[PDB]
Order: sequence, then structure tokens, then C-alpha cells
Amino acid sequence: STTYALSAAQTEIWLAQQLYPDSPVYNIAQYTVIEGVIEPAVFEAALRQVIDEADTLRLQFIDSDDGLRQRIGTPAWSMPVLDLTAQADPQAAAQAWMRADYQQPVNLTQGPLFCYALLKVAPAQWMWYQRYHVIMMDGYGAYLIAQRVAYVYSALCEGTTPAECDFGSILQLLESDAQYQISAQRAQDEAYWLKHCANWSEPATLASQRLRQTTYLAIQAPDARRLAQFMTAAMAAYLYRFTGEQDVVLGLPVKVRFGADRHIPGMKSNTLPLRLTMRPGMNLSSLMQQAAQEMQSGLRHQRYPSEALRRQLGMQRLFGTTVNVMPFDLDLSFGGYSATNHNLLNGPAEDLMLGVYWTPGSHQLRIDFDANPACYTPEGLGAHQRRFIRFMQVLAADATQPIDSIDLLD
Repeated sequence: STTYALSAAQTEIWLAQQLYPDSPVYNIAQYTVIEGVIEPAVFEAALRQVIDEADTLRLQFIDSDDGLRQRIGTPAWSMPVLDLTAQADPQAAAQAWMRADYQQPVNLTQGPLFCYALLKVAPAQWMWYQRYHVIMMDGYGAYLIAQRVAYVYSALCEGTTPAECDFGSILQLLESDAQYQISAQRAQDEAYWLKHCANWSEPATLASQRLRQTTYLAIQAPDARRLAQFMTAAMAAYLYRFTGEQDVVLGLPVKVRFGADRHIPGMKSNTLPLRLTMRPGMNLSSLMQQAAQEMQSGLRHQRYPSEALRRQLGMQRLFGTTVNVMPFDLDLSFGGYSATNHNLLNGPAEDLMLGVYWTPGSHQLRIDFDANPACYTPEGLGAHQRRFIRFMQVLAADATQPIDSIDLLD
């Protein structure tokens, strides 16, 4: 059958997994606590169908003598049914089993790239364990998969025929990427991004178990694009007021659009570098304006991948801070029983990732700081989060006040 080339990110993932074959961070993991009755045969059938619909789970990454490639195959898989009701702490035992799974490495040539499992933790409490490899999954795709599985399971339980998936096949993305590889548009994107990162020396960073720290707050003073624009400008201004460097680079993940009308689980976002210059006397207004100008001046070349741009200049990162503004993923129901999704692991982390989580019709925000241990300490990340949020609160109260006239914290 037909084989497709891997992306630059997938090739880097392959090479890093071949370098450190015992590192388990290239596995993202998640679990779904379900408060109700779960019968495992219906769930296994739902997984059987969803794995066929989300064909990124049926990809086989093989090695050749003419290039690393991937193919759509029929990978062998299973779903264990673990019962832990007859033990003292079933929560601890289930978490230990999960931790035992996502801590052992995964071989990419011959081996299972995902893992599904069901656990008894209480008489009416089953947890669905979901592990994937970074080479074929991201968090958004995992949530899409979990939602589709919940819907299909609820449909199969009540005997109804589940509706047709709203997923696009990964082969659409593969063909589009193969045609884009030989694009003249890709050549022009490379030209633009190379002329844009011209005099770009090492960027601004606060770099002095991923360090994760959340903080809930509520600003009283729109859309979800003004929100992300404001958070980008605020993070850049904070880096400029802490490091003293006027030319701040941030990472902005965008969802590339090439013609697909559906979501393709497995298709990842492209993190574009955003360059902001801090002139004296500038305020949040002009910073927002220049950030939007940089966004829409580089959105024309959105498809050029981050990794090709990075190693087309000299590989040690294009940016140290990433802004991820997104609403929460709605809770899912399995057959009529509501479920709560819990992240077990991520792994590949930019040195600092800023995650802002908003809710429709609400003033409450959630600020997450996911950083690299070798670059931050729990006290250093906590002090930075406290300093940035108050600095960001001073920004929201007056968009006309200059950045340099704002006082910083401890």
C-alpha cells in the first residue's frame, strides 16, 4: 500500500525517541472518571469503531532504506478490564497501574502506540485510561476522541445507530502536506519566515514532573481573540519589564486551515513566532495593535512548520514562552452518566507555557504555568505567576498607561 513522509515535528520526535529510548515523556496520558454503570463490552465496541474513524490510531511508522514513512494499517490492540473494588485504596491502586503504564517506553516500529483500559475503583465508578504517543496525537485530538467514544457508547447502549462521525481522515492531511512540501507557496512561506527572523538572537526567557501551577482570578474589563491578543501583549510586556530586552519573541499556536471542513484527530497546531518591539512610552493599546499586525502579517504564511523554520536557521529555540488561550472542553456523558476528564501526563514542554482558560458568560479565568524543571523552580515559577498576574491586572485597568511607568512586585 501507499506510504507517506513524516512531518518535521514527527521526525524530530522519532529521532529523540531513538536517542533516549527509556524516556516516557513522549506519552500523553489522560483518564475519565465516570459516575455510573459501565459495561465493558459496549465500551470495547465503541472503541473498535472510533479507532477506525480516527485513523491516526491505525498509523504504522516503519523504517525503510529510502526514508522514514508511515502507513495506514490494522494495529493489534486490547482493552483490559481491571477490578479493584476489593482493595483498601482502589484510587491509589488504579493511579499506580496507570503510572506503571505511561512510565514504560514505547517502541515506534513494532509496538502499541496507544492504550485503552477500564478500571473498577468503586461499585459505581469506572475510569477510562487513555494513553497516546506524541507522534500521532495531541491534547485536542485526545479530547475529540474521548467525546466521540462517549457519544458512540451512549448510542450503542440504548440500541440506537450512532450518527456518522464529523472527523476527517488523517490521509487528507497527509496528502495535503505532501502536496504542500513541493509548493511554491511553501517556498514563499520559507522565504518570508527567514526574512522575518533575520537578526534574531536568543529570545527573552524567564528560565533561571513538569512545573504546573494554576491560579484563579476574575478581571472585570470581550471576544476570545481580544482575550488572546491581550494575554500575548501582557506576557510580552512582562518579559520586557523583567528581562530588560525590548525585542520579545513569543510562541502562538495556530490551527492551520488548508481546506478540511472537519476536524482531523492527530493534526496538530503550528506554533508561530510573534516578535514584539517595546519602544519607550508604549502602552497596552499600541502593543495590542502591533501584535495584531504581526499576527495578520504572518498568518498568510501560517502553514510553514515551526520545526523546519527552527532547523533551517541553526539548531536553541525560537521562543521560550507560549500563549495558549482556550475555553474549557465541555464535560462528556457516557450513556447518561456525566464524566470528568483528568490529564495524567503531557511531556514535551516548551520552557514556559501560559494557558488561559475562559468560560462562556463568565468573568473567572484560570491561569496555568507549565514550565521545564531545569529552567524554573517551584518558588521561581510561583513568584513569576504572582508577579505577572498583578502586572496583568494593572494593564487591564488602564490600556492608556505606559508600560514603563508600571511598578512590578517582589
